[PDB]
Amino acid sequence: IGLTVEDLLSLRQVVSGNPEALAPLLENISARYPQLREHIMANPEVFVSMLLEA
Amino acid sequence: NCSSNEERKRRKYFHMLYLVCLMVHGFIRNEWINSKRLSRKLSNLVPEKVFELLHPQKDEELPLRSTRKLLDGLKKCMELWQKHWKITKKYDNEGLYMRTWKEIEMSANNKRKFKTLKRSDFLRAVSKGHGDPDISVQGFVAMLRACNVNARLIMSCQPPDFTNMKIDTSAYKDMVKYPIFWCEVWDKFSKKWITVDPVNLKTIEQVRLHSKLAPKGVACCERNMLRYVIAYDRKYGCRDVTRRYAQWMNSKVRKRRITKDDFGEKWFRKVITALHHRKRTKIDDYEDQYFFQRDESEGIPDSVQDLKNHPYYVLEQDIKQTQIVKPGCKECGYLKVHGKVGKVLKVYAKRDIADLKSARQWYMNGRILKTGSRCKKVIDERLYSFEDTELYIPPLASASGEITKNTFGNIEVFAPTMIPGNCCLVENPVAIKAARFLGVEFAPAVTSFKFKPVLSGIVVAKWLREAIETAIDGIEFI
DNA sequence: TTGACTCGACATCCCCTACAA
DNA sequence: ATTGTAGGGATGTCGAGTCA
Repeated sequence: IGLTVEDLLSLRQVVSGNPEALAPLLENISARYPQLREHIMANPEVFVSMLLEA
Repeated sequence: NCSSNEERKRRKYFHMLYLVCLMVHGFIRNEWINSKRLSRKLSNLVPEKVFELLHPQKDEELPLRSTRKLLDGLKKCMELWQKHWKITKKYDNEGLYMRTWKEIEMSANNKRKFKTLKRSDFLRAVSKGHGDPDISVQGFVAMLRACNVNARLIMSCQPPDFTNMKIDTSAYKDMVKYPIFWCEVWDKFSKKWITVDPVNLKTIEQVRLHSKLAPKGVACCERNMLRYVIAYDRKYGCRDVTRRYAQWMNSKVRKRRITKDDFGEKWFRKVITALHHRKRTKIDDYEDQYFFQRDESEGIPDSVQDLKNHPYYVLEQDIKQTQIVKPGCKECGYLKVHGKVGKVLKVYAKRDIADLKSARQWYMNGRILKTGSRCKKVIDERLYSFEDTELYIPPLASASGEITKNTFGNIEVFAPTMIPGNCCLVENPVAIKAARFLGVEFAPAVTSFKFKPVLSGIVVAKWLREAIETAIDGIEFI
């Protein structure tokens, strides 16, 4: 996977309390992490667990 | 009017990503709902009489009367909640309703100003009685939960539609006509989950074949296209409950979920398991039994378009050239054709259809013909059933690790089965280089064809695997 | 207002010549 | 007299349009 603490921060916070704002954040973050794509296709449960550790 | 397979592929991907995020949002929100600080405040909203109504005594002669009491409780809760929730906001923008690909693409541009919603602020909101309808309902679930009733939070996830291939993709009252969030409550007496929408429709229903909550009418489905309805429970369960609310789940809804192909299903189930933090209860079984009944009461659809790629059912005319009718079966139904006079079709159960393959086709699945096999169908090419066939066991490699190869000096490996028993497949651009350098005995692997053989690697004896791998790891020094 | 059917454009699956150095 | 190199046919899917 391989994400910063600033993007995982924005993503835990949007996902948890402001999901209306998902749309632009995801456009951005998916554009900075090509591997994120194939990760999500191969290993969604990983991306989840990453988002849960809070 | 139509976009590139790149955009197609991006839309499908973004759909999965957006969905996973949404479903996580559900999980987290349902956590915030279980909050004990909230419970202690919310309990006192519910009179003891109402509480008693919410936990009726087991009634042996007629459980129905207990269910009836539970329903009366749920209505009294919905009313007193009407009173508790004082200031009901508007969604800043489209809320969690579905967005159009155009809107997404465009959302990059204007970074709309968004007040962040922390966890405290949610609790405080629910306690003050100030918020939008999503928060309102969420609070309602908190309330029931603080009364020790088994009350799920339901979320209708609206990721962008990945079946919309279009380039150009083209008010408020029609969006809010049906809810994104609502509540379920478990009736131990009648053994069913009761549906509760205390804020939008303000009804309580025991869904059989129809639900007031499933959006109907062209206008409501523009921003709400019902596909993934997720239930989160007290114990941090996560269960896909779509089948309750979709009248036509197996025809209409399946085309619009990621679950329509097999890869999709596997992905979705992975996500639900990631989100399902409890172990199977007996209620899970009562539900699954309900779902099976529903899936068996849906039946044959009323149109040809809904029988394309149907899971259980196929028109006689859509039976592939390589399929046959399983002996002694026949139509399970007929389909009247809208818009052609008198025209009728034979509908078969897919479970009554057998898939046949030629000899080569089976070989490409790693199978050869069983002794005394008859063919089931012809075209010059005889086709055979799966039970006409048998695994192919390739000859073992020798002591020196020689693999018996074909006329072209390779071994054909189209399936793990076709690796000899004492041998392994090592897939790597230099695996052939390696084996040649060690001058160990190997054999090129043909793993597939391009339309020409694709040589993806080597098949070598297992004892030689470590050696090859070392040579591979040190390939730069060769 | 809708579905059956048709069509569009994709997409997916199942060898040697000429010639300069 | 030679080394190097560019240049598969059916079936399925979705959008639009015509007909009923």
